Amino acid sequence: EVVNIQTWINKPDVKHHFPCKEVKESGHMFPSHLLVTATHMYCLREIVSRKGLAYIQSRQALNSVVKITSKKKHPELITFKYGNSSASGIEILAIERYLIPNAGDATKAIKQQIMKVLDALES
Repeated sequence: EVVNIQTWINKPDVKHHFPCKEVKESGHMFPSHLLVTATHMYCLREIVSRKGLAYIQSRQALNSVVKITSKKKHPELITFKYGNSSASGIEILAIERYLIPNAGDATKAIKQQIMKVLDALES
């Protein structure tokens, strides 16, 4: 269950890597790494007492992202909402918040990857 951060960053399936902190309602902010594949976003949380290692804190399907939000006052603090979508709307089942340096680049990349899940044009 413990993983090597560098090994995971270097995996061929990983399209994007964003160092960040995961923000909790408790003022806790955990050094972390977002890894985005063609189908999922992973959050690796650093183990401060074990150099180079992390736990897989979260794994979410990109097709299950239902909202990505931020405030103008704090552009780097991104909220991801995950859950179910249908004709009637969205059902939120999980919420994760991250403080991402250069969050603009991250959110652009993640949105691009989400669109590629939907898109099987010019097959």
